[PDB]
Amino acid sequence: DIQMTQSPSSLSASVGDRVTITCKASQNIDKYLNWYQQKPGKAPKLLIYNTNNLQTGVPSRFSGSGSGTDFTFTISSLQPEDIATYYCLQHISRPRTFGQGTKVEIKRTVAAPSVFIFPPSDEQLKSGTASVVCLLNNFYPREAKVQWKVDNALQSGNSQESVTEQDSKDSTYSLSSTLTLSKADYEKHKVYACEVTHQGLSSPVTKSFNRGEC
Amino acid sequence: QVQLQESGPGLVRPSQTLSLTCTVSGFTFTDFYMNWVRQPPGRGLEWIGFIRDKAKGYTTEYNPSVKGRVTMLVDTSKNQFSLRLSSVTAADTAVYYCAREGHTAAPFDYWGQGSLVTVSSASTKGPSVFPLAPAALGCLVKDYFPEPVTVSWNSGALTSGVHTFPAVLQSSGLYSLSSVVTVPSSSLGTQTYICNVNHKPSNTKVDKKV
Repeated sequence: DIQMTQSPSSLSASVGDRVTITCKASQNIDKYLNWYQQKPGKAPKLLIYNTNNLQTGVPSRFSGSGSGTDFTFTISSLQPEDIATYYCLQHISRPRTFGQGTKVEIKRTVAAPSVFIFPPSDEQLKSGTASVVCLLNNFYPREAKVQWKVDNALQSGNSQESVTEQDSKDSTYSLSSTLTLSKADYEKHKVYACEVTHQGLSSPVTKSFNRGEC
Repeated sequence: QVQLQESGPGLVRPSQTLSLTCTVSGFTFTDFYMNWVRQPPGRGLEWIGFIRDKAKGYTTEYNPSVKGRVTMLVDTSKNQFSLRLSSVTAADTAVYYCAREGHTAAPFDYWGQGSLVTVSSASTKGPSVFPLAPAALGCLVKDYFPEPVTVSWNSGALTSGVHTFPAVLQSSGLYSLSSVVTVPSSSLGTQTYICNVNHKPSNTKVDKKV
């Protein structure tokens, strides 16, 4: 093994800024250190092979430098389509090895949230179970706190975050917020709203509903 | 151009044995080393090892780590590239990748997609998709196991506007994500929008109409 460690680990540059990732190597590497870009959710892709060789397809704002032990990977200017996690690795000896990884979240400007409170699914509510989903969509930062309310009340322990990876068009996170109050209670009540405060959109906001049926 | 799709059991009982197949098409092992790559939940890839072309005989060289358990090999007649791990434990969990070491581009120029192999003394579970009515649309693919579950609308057409979320493990000890895709204000006539929740671990298919 020849421990390979990148740096920094999870950084936060901007669009038009040059992101420069560097990865030292326990021992010697020579020209044997590639690079990969692993977009959110996919598989690694090869961005640079043998210290400073570019791949076909891969842009030109990407490039490698030097060789020896100190290595560095640089981005002319960063685009919202570069919200990946980049890896370095070497193939001189074996086993092969990779860096602990460098994430690269893109920084933009506040895009105040959008909610779309979806009442329950007629039939889910046939399980003795029933979940009221809440959704904001395309915002930034990721700092968003959803406040669930029943008939202007609550009982908590039902909420549950899950937000997406930064979009590579906008660079805006989005998170759902399922309230799964199960059956027999969706009935016992009638307004389950879904208030929602965020860093950029002052004075809280919500999409609710007094239900509207039986 | 070229294709490298994986395959294999999605959940595996500890003690039992891991089994995956890299079905290839667009090149040959006769001029290419086929190695694998694994990545546990939110972590970093780890080279398991590879196998050599026709010249070198199809010899194999495992990373010191697994060596002793792994056992790659290839059936040039069925254009595959099988991997077998004995003694799978909660540690050998990840997405197992089959990259195709190339020419200079090496190592690793063409990776497969992904195949999550979860090790759990648990069992399967067919997901439930609940048509979430609305502007936005979505689907609730509720209560299932093991992961990952993949959903795509209108078996194509609809992209740019979709937000298929991650997953959360419910106290039920079950997973539950919910794919959503905002659509244009007016453009919801007596129209279609199928919901293609796919889920291999179970062997279950559902195309709910939101």
